[PDB]
Amino acid sequence: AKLETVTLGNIGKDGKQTLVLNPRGVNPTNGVASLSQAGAVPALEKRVTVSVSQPSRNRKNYKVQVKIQNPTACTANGSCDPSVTRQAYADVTFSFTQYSTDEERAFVRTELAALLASPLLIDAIDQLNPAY
Amino acid sequence: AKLETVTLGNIGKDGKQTLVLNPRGVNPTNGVASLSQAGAVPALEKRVTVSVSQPSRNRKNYKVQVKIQNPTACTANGSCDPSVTRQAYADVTFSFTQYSTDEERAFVRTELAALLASPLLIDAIDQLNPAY
Amino acid sequence: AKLETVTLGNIGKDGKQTLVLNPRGVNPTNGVASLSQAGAVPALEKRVTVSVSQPSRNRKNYKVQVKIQNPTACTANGSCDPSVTRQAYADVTFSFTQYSTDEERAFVRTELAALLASPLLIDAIDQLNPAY
Amino acid sequence: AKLETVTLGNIGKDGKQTLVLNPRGVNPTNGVASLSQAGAVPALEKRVTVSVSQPSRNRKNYKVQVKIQNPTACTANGSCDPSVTRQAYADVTFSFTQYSTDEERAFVRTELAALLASPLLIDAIDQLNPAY
Amino acid sequence: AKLETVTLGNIGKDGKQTLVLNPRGVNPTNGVASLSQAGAVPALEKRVTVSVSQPSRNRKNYKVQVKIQNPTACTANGSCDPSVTRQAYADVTFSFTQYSTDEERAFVRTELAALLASPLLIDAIDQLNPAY
Amino acid sequence: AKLETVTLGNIGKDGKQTLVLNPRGVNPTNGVASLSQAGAVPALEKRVTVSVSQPSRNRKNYKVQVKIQNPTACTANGSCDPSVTRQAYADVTFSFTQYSTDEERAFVRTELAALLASPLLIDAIDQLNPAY
Amino acid sequence: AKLETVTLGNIGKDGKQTLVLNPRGVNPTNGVASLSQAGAVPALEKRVTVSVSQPSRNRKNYKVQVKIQNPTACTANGSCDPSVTRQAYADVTFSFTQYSTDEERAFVRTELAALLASPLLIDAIDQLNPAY
Amino acid sequence: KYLGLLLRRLREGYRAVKRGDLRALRRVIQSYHNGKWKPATAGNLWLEFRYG
RNA sequence: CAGCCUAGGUAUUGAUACCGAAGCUGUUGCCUGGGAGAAGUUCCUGGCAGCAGAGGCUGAAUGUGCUUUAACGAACGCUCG
Repeated sequence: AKLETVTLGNIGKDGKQTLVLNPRGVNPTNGVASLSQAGAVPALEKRVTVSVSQPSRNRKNYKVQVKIQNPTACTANGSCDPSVTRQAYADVTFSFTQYSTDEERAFVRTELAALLASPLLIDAIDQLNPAY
Repeated sequence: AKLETVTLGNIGKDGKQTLVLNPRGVNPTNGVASLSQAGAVPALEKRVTVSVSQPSRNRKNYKVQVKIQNPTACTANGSCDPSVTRQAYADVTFSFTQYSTDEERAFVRTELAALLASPLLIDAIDQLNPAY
Repeated sequence: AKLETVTLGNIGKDGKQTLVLNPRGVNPTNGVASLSQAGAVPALEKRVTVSVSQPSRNRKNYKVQVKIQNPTACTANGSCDPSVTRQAYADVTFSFTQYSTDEERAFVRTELAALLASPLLIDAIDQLNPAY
Repeated sequence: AKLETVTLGNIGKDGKQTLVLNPRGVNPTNGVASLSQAGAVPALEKRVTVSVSQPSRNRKNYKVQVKIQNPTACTANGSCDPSVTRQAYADVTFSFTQYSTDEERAFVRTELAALLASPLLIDAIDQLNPAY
Repeated sequence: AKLETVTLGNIGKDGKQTLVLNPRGVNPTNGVASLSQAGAVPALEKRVTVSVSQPSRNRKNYKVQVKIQNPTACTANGSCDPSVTRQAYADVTFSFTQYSTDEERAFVRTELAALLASPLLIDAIDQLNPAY
Repeated sequence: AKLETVTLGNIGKDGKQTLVLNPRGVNPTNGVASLSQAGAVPALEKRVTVSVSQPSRNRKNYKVQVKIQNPTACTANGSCDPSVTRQAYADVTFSFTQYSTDEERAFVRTELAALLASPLLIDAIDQLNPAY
Repeated sequence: AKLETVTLGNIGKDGKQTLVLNPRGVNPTNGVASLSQAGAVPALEKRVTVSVSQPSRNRKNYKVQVKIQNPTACTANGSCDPSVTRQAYADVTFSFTQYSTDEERAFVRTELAALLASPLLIDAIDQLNPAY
Repeated sequence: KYLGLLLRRLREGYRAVKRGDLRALRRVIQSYHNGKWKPATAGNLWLEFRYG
C-alpha cells in the first residue's frame, strides 16, 4: 500500500471531473498516510487520510479508517485570498477480527463501493432525503 | 430515498458475485431504514442500515450514516443451526453543513467510491497493510 | 362445533401445501379442543388449540383463544432422536361483549383473515418487516 | 412494509362487505403502525394495529402483534353523542425464533388464515360454540 | 393523505405566483411529513410540515399541526452563495376531541381559509396593522 | 386593520354555508380584537380573535395571532338551555421579523390559505389522515 | 458503613473551587470507608479514606484516622494520559479515651476546623514559615 | 509452587463464597491471623472476602 | 404512605411462571474512551445518573414521629324511611 499519486477519474454528479491527490507523507506519531490535491493554500485543498490500526491489547480488532475532507472556496471579490466557509467530511471505519479473511474483507469493500453508487444512497446524500 | 430491492453486482475480490438486499421496516425508534439479504435466514444475518439525521442542537450539519454488517457463521460437524463465528462491519458517514450544495455532496460520494476502488485502499483493507 | 379432521388447502408461500389436522379431543380441565396433523413422531406434529371461554361473573368478557404451534427438529449427528430445535407459535384472542352479535363477530373474523392475506401483514411477518 | 390504503373485500357472513383502512402512521414510542376506517367520528372508526418487535437479549424471541378494534355506539335518547357501547377486539401474536425462515413463517400465516376460514372457528366464534 | 407534489396556485399580494412543494419524507421520530420547494441548498428552501397527533392517554384530543417556513436569500454580490437572512414562520394548530365530526372539522378548515382571505387579516398581517 | 362585519362564504365540506361575524370590543388588558357569530346567543358561542403583538425585549420580531373557537352544543331532550358538549378551535401564529416585507408576509398568507385549500390538508384535517 | 456523597466547597486560597466525593466502598477489616471525585483517573480523582477503630486488646483508646490524597494531575504528558507528579498526603489521627464525651470530641473537632480556617495554619501549611 | 499454593487457597475461599456460607468461609481466615479470632456480630459473604 | 390489581412487559415445549418498574422514546447534566481530519473545529464511537411519555382500584395524614392513642353497652346529633 505504498503511497503515490492517486488519480480518481470520473466522479461527481454528471460524472465528469477528476481528482489528483499528490503524496504528502505519513504522520508516524499516529501511523497516518495522507494525500492532498495539488495546490498552495493548505486551507483550500481536498485531502484524504488512511490509517491502519492493528489489534491492540485493549481492542483485539483490526481497524481501517479512511477520511476525506473537501473545503469550499467562497473566494471574495478581492480583499484577500479566499476563506474557508464550508467543509464536507466523509469517514469510513472498517473493522475485523484476527482470523479475518481477505475474501470477505474485499466483499465488504465492494459492497459499500456499490452501495455508494446505488440510487438509494444517491438521493440519501444527494437530496438529503430520509430513507423512505 | 425510496426503499426497494437493491442488487449490487461485481462484488468481492474479483468482482463476480452479487448481493440482493430487500427492504425492511424503517426504524421508528431512530428513523433508520434497513436492507437485508434476499433470505431466508440471511435476511436476519446480513444488514445494511441507512439514516439521515437532520439539523438539530447536536446536529448542525446534517449527518448521513450507512452501516453495513456481514456475520460469518459456521456449522460444527454434528450441530444443525449455524452459529456466527465472525462479524464484519463498516460504517460510512457524511457530515454536511446547512449551506452545503448537492453538487459537492455528490462529489464527496463519488470521491469516496473512487478511492474505495483505488488500489491503495484495497491493499490496505483486503490485505490489512499500512501504506508504507 | 363438532370436531372433525380439518383439511386446510392452498397454504404456504405459493399456496400449494395442505394440512390434515385430526381432532385431539378436549381437555376436561382447561375445556379446550385440540387437533394435530398425522405423523409418525408425536413430538413433531403441528398442533392446533381452540378455546371458547364462557362468560365469567359480572363482566362476562366473551372470550375465544386459538393457539397454533409448529415445531421443526433437526436430528443431530449421533443422536437417535429428532429433538425439536425450533418452534413457531401464533395465538389469536377474540374478545366480545355479552351483547355482541354474530354479525360483527363474523365481520371481525373476516377482517382478520383478509388482513392476514393482505400485502401488509404478508411482508410484516414473512420478512419480519416493521410497517412504516 | 410501506403503509398504504388497505382494501379488504369479501368479508362478513355473506362475504360482500369491504373495508378501506387508511394509514394512521407509527407511534414513535411503541413503534407500532396503525390503520383506521375512514368515517365521520374517529371514535367510531374500525382500527387495526400492527407491531413487530426487534430481537431481545439472550433469547432474542422475534415477535409480531396485530390488534383489531371494531367499535359500535348507540345514540341514547337525549344524548347528542354516539357513545361507544360495544367494542370487539382480536389480538393476534406470532412468535418466531431468530432461526426462523420465511417458509415456515408464511406457512404459519396461511395455516392461520385457512383455519379462520374453516368451519371450525366458523362455529367456534360466529356462534360461540366450544369445539367438541 | 398520500404525499405528492403540491402545486399551489396563485398566491402573493396580487396573487400571481405559484409554488411547487415536492414531497421529501416523513420523520418517524415525531410522525411529521415534510414538503420542500425544489432547490439545492437546504438552507434556502421554503418548506412545510404536517403532523397528525392521535389522542394520547395524557391528552385524549386529536391534534393537527401545520408549520410553514419561508427563508430569504439576500444573495451577496459574490464571495459565496447566499446567506439566510429573514425567516418567516407560520404555524397552525387544529384541535378536536374524540367524538368530533368531519363536518365540524371541515367547517373550521374553510373558516380559517376564508378569514385568511378576508380584509381583516389582510391588513393585520400584510400591514402589521393592529386589529382596530 | 378596521373591525366590522365579515361575510365568510362557501364554508364547510361542500362549501355552501356562510358565516357572518360581527365585531366585539378589543380586550385592552391584552389588545385583542374579537368577532362573533351574528347572534343571538351564538355571539357568546363562536369566536374569532385577532392580535398583533409588537416588538419588545422578548418580541423583535412581531407576532400575529388569529384564534378560532367554535363550540358545538346540544339540548338534552327535556332541558331548555343548550350545553356545550364539544369545542373545536385552532390558532395561527405568524412570526415576522422587523425588516420583514409585506410582499413576503402576503406570500406566506396566501401560501397558508391555499395549502389549507389543498387535498393534503383537507384529508389531514377532515379525516385526520396522517400523510402516508 | 459510609455511603454518603459529600459536596465540598471553598477549596483553595481563592475559595471558588468546589469538589464532590462519592463513596467507592468499605474495607471490612479495619472499619475504613472510601470516597473519590467523579472521574476515571487516579491523579484527577482525590482520595478520602476515613477509618474508625474500637478497643480490642492492643490499645484502650479509640482511633479516628483520615487520609486524603490530592494528587497533582498534569495535562500535557506526551499523550492523553494525565499522570501524577506531586502526591499530596494529608494524614490526620485522633485518640480518644473510652470515658470521653461527644461534647469533648465535638470540642476538638470544632477547634481543629477553626484553626484550619483561621490564618494561623495557612501560613505554616502553604507558605511554610516557622513561629517567629 | 508457592504462587500455585496461594492461588489454590484463594480458589478455596472463592468456592466457599460461591457455595454460600459465613462461618465455613473462615477456613482461610484462620490461616493468617495466627490466633483464635472470635466473631462479634453477623457478617456477610463478600464483606468477609473483599479484604478479610 | 401502604396495599390491590392490570392493560403491558416478560419468558416459556403449548400449559404454566416473575414483575408492574416493565419497555422503549426523547431531554438535563456527569461524560469518558477508543480514532483522528488537523482543528482558528468537524467527523467516527461510548457509558453514568436525573426529568418528561402505562394504568387505574381500596385505606392513612391533614404540620411531623410514636409508645397507655383501646374494647364493651346506652344516650345525643344525624342519614333513611
